[PDB]
Amino acid sequence: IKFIGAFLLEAKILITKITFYNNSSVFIETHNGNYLFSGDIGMPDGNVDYLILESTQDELIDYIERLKYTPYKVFLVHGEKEQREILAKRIISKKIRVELPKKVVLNINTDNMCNFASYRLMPFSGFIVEKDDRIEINDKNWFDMIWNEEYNKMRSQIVAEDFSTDQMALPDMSHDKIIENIEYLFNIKILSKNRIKEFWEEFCKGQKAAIKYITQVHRKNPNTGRRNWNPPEGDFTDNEIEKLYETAYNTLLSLIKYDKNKVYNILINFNPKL
Amino acid sequence: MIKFIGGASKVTGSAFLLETGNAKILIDCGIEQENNEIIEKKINEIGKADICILTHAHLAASGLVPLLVKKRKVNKIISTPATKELCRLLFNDFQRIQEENNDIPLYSYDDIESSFEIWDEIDDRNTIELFDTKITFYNNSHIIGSVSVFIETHNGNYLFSGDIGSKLQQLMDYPPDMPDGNVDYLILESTYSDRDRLLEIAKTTCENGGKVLIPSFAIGRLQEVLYTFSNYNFNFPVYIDSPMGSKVTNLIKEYNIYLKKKLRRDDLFNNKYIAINTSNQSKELSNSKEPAVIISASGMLEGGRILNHLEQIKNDENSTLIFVGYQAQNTRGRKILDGEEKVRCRIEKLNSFSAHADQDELIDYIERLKYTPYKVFLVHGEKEQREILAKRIISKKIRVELPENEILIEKKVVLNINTDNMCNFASYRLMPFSGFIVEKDDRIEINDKNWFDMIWNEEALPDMSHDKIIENIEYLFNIKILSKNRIKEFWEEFCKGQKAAIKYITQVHRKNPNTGRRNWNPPEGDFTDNEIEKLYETAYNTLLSLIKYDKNKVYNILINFNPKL
Amino acid sequence: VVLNINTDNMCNFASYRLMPFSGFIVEKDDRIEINDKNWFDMIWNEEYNKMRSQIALPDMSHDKIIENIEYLFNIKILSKNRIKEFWEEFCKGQKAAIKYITQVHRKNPNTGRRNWNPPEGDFTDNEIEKLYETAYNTLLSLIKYDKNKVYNILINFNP
Amino acid sequence: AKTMKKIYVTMKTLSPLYTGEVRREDKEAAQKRVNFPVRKTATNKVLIPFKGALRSALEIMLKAKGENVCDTGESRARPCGRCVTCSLFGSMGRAGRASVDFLISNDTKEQIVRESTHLRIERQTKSASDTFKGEEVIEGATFTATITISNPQEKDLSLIQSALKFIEENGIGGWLNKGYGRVSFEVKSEDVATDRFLK
Amino acid sequence: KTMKKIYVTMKTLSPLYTGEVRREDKEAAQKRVNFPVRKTATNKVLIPFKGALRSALEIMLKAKGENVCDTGESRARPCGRCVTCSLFGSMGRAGRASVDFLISNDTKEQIVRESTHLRIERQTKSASDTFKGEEVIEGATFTATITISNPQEKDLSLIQSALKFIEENGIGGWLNKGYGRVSFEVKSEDVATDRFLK
Amino acid sequence: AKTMKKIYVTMKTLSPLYTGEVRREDKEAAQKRVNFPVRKTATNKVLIPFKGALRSALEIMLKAKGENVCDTGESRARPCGRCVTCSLFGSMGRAGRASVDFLISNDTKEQIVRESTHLRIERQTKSASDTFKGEEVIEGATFTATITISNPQEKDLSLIQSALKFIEENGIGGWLNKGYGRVSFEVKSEDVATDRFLK
RNA sequence: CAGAACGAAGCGCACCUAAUUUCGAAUCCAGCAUGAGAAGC
Ligand SMILES: [Zn+2]
Ligand SMILES: [Zn+2]
Ligand SMILES: [Zn+2]
Ligand SMILES: [Zn+2]
Repeated sequence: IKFIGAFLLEAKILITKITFYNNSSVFIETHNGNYLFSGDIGMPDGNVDYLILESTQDELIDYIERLKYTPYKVFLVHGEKEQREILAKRIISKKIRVELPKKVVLNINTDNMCNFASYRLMPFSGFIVEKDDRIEINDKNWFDMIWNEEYNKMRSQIVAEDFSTDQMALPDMSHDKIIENIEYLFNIKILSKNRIKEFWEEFCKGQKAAIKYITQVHRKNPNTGRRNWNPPEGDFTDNEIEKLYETAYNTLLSLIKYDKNKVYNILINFNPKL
Repeated sequence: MIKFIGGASKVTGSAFLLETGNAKILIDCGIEQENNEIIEKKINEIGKADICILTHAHLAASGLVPLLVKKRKVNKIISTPATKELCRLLFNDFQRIQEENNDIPLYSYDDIESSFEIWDEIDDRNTIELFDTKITFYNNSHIIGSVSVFIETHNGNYLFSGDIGSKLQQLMDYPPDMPDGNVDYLILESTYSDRDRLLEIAKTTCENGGKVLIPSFAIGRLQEVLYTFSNYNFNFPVYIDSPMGSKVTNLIKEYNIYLKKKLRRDDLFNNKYIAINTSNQSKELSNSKEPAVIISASGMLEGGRILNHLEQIKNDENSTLIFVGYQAQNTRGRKILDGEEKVRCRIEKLNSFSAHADQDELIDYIERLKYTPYKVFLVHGEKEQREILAKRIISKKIRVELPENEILIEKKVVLNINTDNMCNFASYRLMPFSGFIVEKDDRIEINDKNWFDMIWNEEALPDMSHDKIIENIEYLFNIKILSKNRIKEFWEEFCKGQKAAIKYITQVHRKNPNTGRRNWNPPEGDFTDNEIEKLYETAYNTLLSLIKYDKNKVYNILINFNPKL
Repeated sequence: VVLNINTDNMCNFASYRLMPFSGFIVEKDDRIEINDKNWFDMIWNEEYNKMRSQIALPDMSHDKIIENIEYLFNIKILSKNRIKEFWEEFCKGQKAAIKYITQVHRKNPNTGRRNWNPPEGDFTDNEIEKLYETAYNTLLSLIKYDKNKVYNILINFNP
Repeated sequence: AKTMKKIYVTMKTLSPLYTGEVRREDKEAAQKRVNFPVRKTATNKVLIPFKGALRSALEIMLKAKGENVCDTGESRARPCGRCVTCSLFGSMGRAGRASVDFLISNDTKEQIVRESTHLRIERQTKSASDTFKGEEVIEGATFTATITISNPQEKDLSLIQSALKFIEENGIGGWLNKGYGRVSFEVKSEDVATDRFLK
Repeated sequence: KTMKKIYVTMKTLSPLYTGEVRREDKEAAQKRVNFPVRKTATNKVLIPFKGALRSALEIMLKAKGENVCDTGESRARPCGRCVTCSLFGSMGRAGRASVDFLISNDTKEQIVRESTHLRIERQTKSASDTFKGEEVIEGATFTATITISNPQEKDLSLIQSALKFIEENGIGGWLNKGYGRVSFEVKSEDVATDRFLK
Repeated sequence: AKTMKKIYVTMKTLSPLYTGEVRREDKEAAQKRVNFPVRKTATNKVLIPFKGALRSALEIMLKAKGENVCDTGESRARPCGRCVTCSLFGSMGRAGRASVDFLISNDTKEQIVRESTHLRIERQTKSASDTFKGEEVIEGATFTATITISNPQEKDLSLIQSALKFIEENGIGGWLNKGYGRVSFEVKSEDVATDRFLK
């Protein structure tokens, strides 16, 4: 029920086999329990479940102790802060539960406890996240987790010495040798459109980032023994594959020396999008 | 939602399936003796249950667990430790009977062993948090290890009572321990003092020269008839004559801490119960003439070790056959009790011993709940007794659903703290708070510090210190008394409960009378016998004082030594 | 407004100097202090103990740390998995990171062994335990530094 | 019309689910850690493209039944307009009556999305020759959609439910040959009135 | 059109190990075990199955002289003109057989047991290393379905031959030590593609 | 390659055999019946670890012969890769060519496994200072395994049958210094094709 | 209100270890097609 004043229920009866009885009281039966908004008194011979009882004494206990099948809860209303409290204490003594009147709240924390002043309680400092359908209550280890996430993403966004004019000693081979080598290493699938595109992307962020990219694709891992080039398409021998990878390294490193217009005009004959 | 699988007669199987939306929790998987294929089809209907809970160790509630292990429908089997140890006698005895009666075995010994492979144990008043529920066990005064399960789910709190004991149980506490919170659904089991008269008629028979054959069940009844023959200062010897019952008597003595408060914290039966181990010593008593008490156990005189004694008692006139429990149908005990057969010995019956409670005690059980339960599902018993008890429970203004026939209880979590000033950091609408989680009935409230300022404004075990416990565990860890296997096992038993930890350390520290050996690890280095005993007693006291301390504190004390437990 | 953050780790993007940050803007009396993740952990412990109440690292220089880490990554005592787990426990805090390195370096009295990966290459037992103690001292001396410098040291050995 | 069929679909993953990231900024800012990101919302849920799976399911099924359904899977195919898939999911002239939502998850990407490690194992060395990481959605994760047919014909639930069994036996998105994307659908249909907001 | 529906049922005749791929599950378990099993969030056990069938048919058909490519060598591009590229896939044209993950018929707590493994020194015969790893019991039943989209004739035969190869060698990991010896049972049917249309 | 070598090994225990249970759940359930439970399958058959006894046997003998074998029993050792015990039983980059199967009994644990009392007697008072129980496979049980060498080389049956005599002299399992594990292997070998299953 | 079967006795318990390591890439694709009017003032 919604204790607006004037109550509410769910139909939105503002106060379903309803039946009236003299309060000298409305009996709203629902499939979800048979409510009884007693109203003011100053009784159904059947199943009650919830007794919305207006407290404003012994007469209320007499009224309660004549309902067959004593109610599960007794919402106390229309009284002051002390009146609904003292009637509540008396009804708790008669072994009947009282209740003195969106997004789900899902607590994701521990269950340690205490028995403090007849109010079982636990100290928690934490966080309250609000997902669309819920408001989770989670601990600080969650905050450490999202902090490690944001740190391990934020430190991967400025690689340093990027988009900046500085500096080298890069090798040298003519524009016709760079063209021939990139042609051969595009026919055999070592230099690909993704490789050329990522090389241009890391070349725009400085010469140094392109050197780091190319030494990251040419690093033969000391454990596995696998460079991160795409393997060649053909029937080359192991020494020949090593020489082809070395030619790829030297060609791309030599292309880093040339200016950006020349690198673009060399590398849009093999991958049109950058 | 609760399903009552065979909850009318308990034959053909029995079960209480509480279906939380995150968990199918089963209680009391049992069979009542009086068939197999209907038991199988009842187990098939049950479905995959995350947990089978067993109140007591009778086959009435724990007789169908290895069959659920066979069909792989059960994933955890939680019971009390005494229920585990007793079911490791009942299950083997059931399979022995099934093979010896030449009825297709309901399960196998492998099934029993796998059931104890997936068997976790927890004691009374120790809340386990499994599958969005909170399961707490509470003593109910039946046989040892029997409990009243309290499953707290978001749909409501259910108290399954099992068999509630009577006031005449001398080895358990009379007042059955209950949840101190709100029970919403009470699954109570309906029912189905001339104890001293036992002494009188036994004093009648021995002085008249004869012996006395006393039929008894092996679970609980023989061990209480034996306590009655122990406290009474009798003159003739009492002799227990049953392999399963002598084993259960040893299990009662071993699990002393899980018994009545007077008996826990000296033999429980004050010796004088000279035990017949070999069957040759049973034929000796069958042929004997010394006037003695035979607390044996074939059950209701059907099959067992009574069956040899019974002929000799039957031919004799100056003896008696005191029946104690309920004799059932198609059973010898009834036929010699109802006079189908001609007995020469007196056939007495003492209705005082009855492990099941009466009507009034069940009414007191319902009344002593803090809030009167919304519904009382009476389940087992005779139909007529259930009608009578249902009418009286209705008279006490409580709803009864007898097992031949709905408010939506929903524990909510109110927030009660300001939520206007939130921030976004990592695509999460987050807010730091410092507050207090309060656990009310039907309502878990998170409440700010202001609530606590008003709430505050308005307002056996030995005792060592933290320093001495730390120092003595360090010393007994460096002379190799407290090992890492010992600390891990102590932590496991302490997780199983404080009385389980007391039982573990008592079992280790107990110097056996015959050998003179205690199960601690001998001390490395040069120490004399008196010094070694003074170190072992230090181990006993230092670990007993740890049991008084809280769980996290024991964990923090016992993580510098065994850093994995 | 006041910066309580070390202004080191300043890179050079374009013609600007930058440092990637993740922290807390506390406001008090117009000081508006831009603190870090380390103030808030202390302040969190302050409130946690307030609620729950009412109911020396060796200084090795940066070059020594880099040299010892490079040697101990090549004799395969400091592995990539080891460096990653040290980074996780350093993220969890300095005390947890000392606890992790103490756990790894601890010679069990029963087995006589430590949880470091054994040195690859031919050594003697005294040399092997000296290399283990160098691993202990180098990582414990790394705990002394701040999170950004530890990240920049360890990213050149385990990306 | 005066009626509109609203099919409320609830899908539960029975296998790990992967549907890969389409947003190039998000893919290029997650291929620093995981080689196969999953497509996610900016509200940190998981999107799955549903319409094309339904159209593909009914196209494969109704070309096998012997009906006159066209193929809109072949490259730059013109949807004809005179079949049931063109009536339900759309032609070049007309638009489809069924307005299929995405399969947005109910939970966020820290309770449903895990990073896995897949391998490529050499056949004569029985050891890893490649290692990659991938993001995936856990088993028993719940996604929701709502197909909304605007001019409701009769065989329009029995076609969208017959496709939803085809997307139970085949898969919904991603690596469906390795075993991913095996799901289960639950339909609670309803034919509302079009003017149900006016009243 | 039709489709083949090969239902496979696998009973473990040996302890089985497949390592957990999910990093969060591996980190959470790796405070207790040193080698977790690949487990579903529904607490079932998930073995990969496509790679085993593909590797089985690749190793087998390379011995019969048939032109099958290698998709196991590092970053190898599949050919597209082979039986393994037809039934399991190529760069363009997906594999006709949708092979499902071998999901157990039973839960983690009934079929998965923690185990203790050792490393014994060869000259002092004493345990140098100890590592706990999870293993699937002997008797556990794992069910998968193989869904061949455009069914040819030899697909069922080659899938059954691959299943006999996995029956000999193994499924999962630790295969050199005796782990993963499993038995496969096959029930195939040719279902119509339009069998869901009413 | 184009062949595989199958070695079918058949062990017949001549002394009691003990290999300890490794399962935490099976050890902790049998802590009140036997203090030393044997290693058993979940089909009640006894499981002995074979790979590890063959490798240790060949490493001991080949070190004593003067060969380049390494030691994989020293703590956290790295198999070098250039041994003949690194090609047979495996390295850290290349797997073992020999797939050694567990020794699984032909009978069950109710015909071969018996529970025994072992003692520790004082050397002065000649009395049982300690009593403990253990399980032990009987003297006459039969175990069977199968070693599949994937790339058959010349010295692989001559090297496995040389480690088998070392296990026949030393023992397999536990308690080998007090008399347990004395066995007798019988071997039947065959060269199969790799394409015997392709039909 | 459920299980129940040529001699003795004792005993059936301890301990350690539960780590370490590699790799976490590669490739393709990024198109088309329709429509540009109709009124009012
Ligand atoms: Zn009972
Ligand atoms: Zn069309
Ligand atoms: Zn191919
Ligand atoms: Zn080697």
